[PDB]
Amino acid sequence: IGTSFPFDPHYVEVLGSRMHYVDVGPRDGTPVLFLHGNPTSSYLWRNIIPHVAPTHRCIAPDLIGMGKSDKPDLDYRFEDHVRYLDAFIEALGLEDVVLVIHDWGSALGFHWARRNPERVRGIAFMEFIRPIPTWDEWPEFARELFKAFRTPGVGRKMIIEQNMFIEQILPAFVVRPLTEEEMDHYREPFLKPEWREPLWRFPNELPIAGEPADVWALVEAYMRWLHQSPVPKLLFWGEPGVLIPPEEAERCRESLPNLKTVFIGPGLHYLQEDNPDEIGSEIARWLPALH
Ligand SMILES: [Cl-]
Ligand SMILES: [Mg+2]
Ligand SMILES: [Mg+2]
Ligand SMILES: [Mg+2]
Ligand SMILES: [Mg+2]
Repeated sequence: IGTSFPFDPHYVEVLGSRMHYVDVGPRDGTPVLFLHGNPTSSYLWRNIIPHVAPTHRCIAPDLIGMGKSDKPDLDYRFEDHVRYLDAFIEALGLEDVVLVIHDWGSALGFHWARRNPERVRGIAFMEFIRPIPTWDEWPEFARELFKAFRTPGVGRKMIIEQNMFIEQILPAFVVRPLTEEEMDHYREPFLKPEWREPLWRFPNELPIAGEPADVWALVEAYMRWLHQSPVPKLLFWGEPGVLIPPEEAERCRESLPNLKTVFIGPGLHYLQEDNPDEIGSEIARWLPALH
């Protein structure tokens, strides 16, 4: 599993801020847009993109305040990310896309797809966000930490002062041990505590027990859309998984239209770090049939 990030930096101005992105692959055809979540960046896709680039353009932005993108003075709520990703996609002139999405990247991607359904040719996803009605249904592994992240005062000390989303959640949610080199790539955007606002706001935006109400309603809306959409869907899942354990992959197989699923072996949440080759090779095999 490679640790380098051998991608030439690209930048585009978006609502006054520079956003960094990977851009590789042929200059025509439908582009494949890769959307990371918390607390990662385009680095999470580094070993997946090379499987897809031979046949399709690959675009992987760093969300605002993350990766090599700029750090505007935002709250970094989901609605801020929606604005910056919408403007990123328009600034690149993208028309139709295939989405490859994870974590908060999946909330962004599914919300964009519901609003722009004519422009989405397929969605590959993994360990994605859906509304969780009670804490008892939130995944048990690290559950008390997520409760504390959403507790006033306590959560900021954990995430902002102690950097626990990077130093604890991220390695705990990969089955294989992340190396120090990989950890240093993930640490780089957050070396100062004043850069860590997005990492704290994200878990405070998760749709749990109806709160926050605005994210809850938007996630319920894209899940209704997903259950009715004919779009081709590709779900990657691992075991024991975090948000999508085997029994949840089964419920997806039994409910979602036009779905193919791929088991990746051992995995928790950041499945890309456990088996990037199965993820990238199966995306590559599935793309031709999107016509
Ligand atoms: Cl989060
Ligand atoms: Mg500037
Ligand atoms: Mg270029
Ligand atoms: Mg910078
Ligand atoms: Mg293995």
